[PDB]
Amino acid sequence: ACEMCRLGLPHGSFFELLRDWKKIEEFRNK
Amino acid sequence: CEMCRLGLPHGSFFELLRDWKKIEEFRNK
Amino acid sequence: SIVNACLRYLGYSKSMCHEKMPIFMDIAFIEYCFNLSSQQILWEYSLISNALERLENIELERQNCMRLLNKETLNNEALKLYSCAKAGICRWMAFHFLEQEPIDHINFTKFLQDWGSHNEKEMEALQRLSKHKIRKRLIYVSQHKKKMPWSKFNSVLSRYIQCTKLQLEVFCDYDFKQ
Amino acid sequence: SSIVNACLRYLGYSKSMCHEKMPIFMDIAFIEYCFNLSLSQQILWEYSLISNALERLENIELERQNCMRLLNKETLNNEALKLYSCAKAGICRWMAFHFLEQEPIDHINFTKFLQDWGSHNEKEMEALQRLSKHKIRKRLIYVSQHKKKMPWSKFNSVLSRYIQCTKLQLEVFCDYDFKQ
Ligand SMILES: [Zn+2]
Ligand SMILES: [Zn+2]
Repeated sequence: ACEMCRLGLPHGSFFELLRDWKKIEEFRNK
Repeated sequence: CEMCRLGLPHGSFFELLRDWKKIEEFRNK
Repeated sequence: SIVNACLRYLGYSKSMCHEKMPIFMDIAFIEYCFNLSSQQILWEYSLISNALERLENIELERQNCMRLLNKETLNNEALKLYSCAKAGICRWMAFHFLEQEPIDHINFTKFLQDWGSHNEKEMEALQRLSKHKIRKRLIYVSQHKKKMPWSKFNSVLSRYIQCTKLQLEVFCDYDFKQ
Repeated sequence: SSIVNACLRYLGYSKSMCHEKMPIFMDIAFIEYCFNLSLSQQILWEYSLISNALERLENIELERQNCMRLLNKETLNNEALKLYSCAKAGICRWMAFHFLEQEPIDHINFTKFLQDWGSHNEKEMEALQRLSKHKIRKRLIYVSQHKKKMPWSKFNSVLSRYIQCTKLQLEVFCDYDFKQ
């Protein structure tokens, strides 16, 4: 009964973590 | 499951990953 | 990388022990195990039985999800490929069993537990031959491993996968690309 | 390694793990990674990112707090308190610095960030009011003499010791382990 599960969208503490993680990592890369 | 009680690794994921590292370290040597 | 923390979750956490395991994991496992990209495959009955169980899991998931357009073709193609690939894998694993001396023969005979499909000539031929003495199986296999070299089963498996993730990508809600 | 891309694909993108608890070691590792904890600033200062990081830091603080229920790791407890408060205050300080350096100043996000993370502190932040809006040139070196006042090295230290202290207390008292 979440509307992002409804919408087939990525909405997780894991998701927020990983995404933040790779914003940092592509800050690293260039 | 009686393995959660015992703090033991018992998952389809666990079997998968372990099989993964048996294959990969079979490769390495 | 620190990605292992994530791995530390999957392999080692209470909440992920008793949890559904998706099909793309079994896909990636098959592709990886058989190096789908010439035998760096690890033949040990635990490993092969597990792998065959994931293969079976993929076949069932594909089957059930498959419940103008004729994917009759994709379906029966996938059927041929699955049965011939699995029969091949069980064959080669039986071969690796035979090559070893002495033979762990009770794991052998029962190896065809789910894997030894009930077409009984493949196997009764396979096992009458259980205990003549070793050269016979070593050059029976080395007669047969230039019959149908592994390359061909690599091909069969690879198209079973490619077919499967095609059908799943199209009809059902699937994606396999990052 | 498609066999790892599969795992990340699960975590970031799967139904069963969207609405699922995130354990503390993931947030630990996230802090270690984010602030490059090791024996010097490739930290990415963005209010989304930094607020997220402070949220996981706070999450660690809470789990550490609650889980702490001959040895006297009271000492470890109060130590961890000192370290946490000084670390968080530091992170918010440097993030405020990074907000200030930019011209024009996005000050509604600035104030907001100081109303979510600057209340464990005192009211010298009203000072920030008046330096919120004097002009950039006097200010950037009104700000930049402070990293030989409070160089990042020391807050790197404080954070690293907060973490190692924390997972010490957790490893000893509670049933935690961290090595593969
Ligand atoms: Zn949802
Ligand atoms: Zn269990």
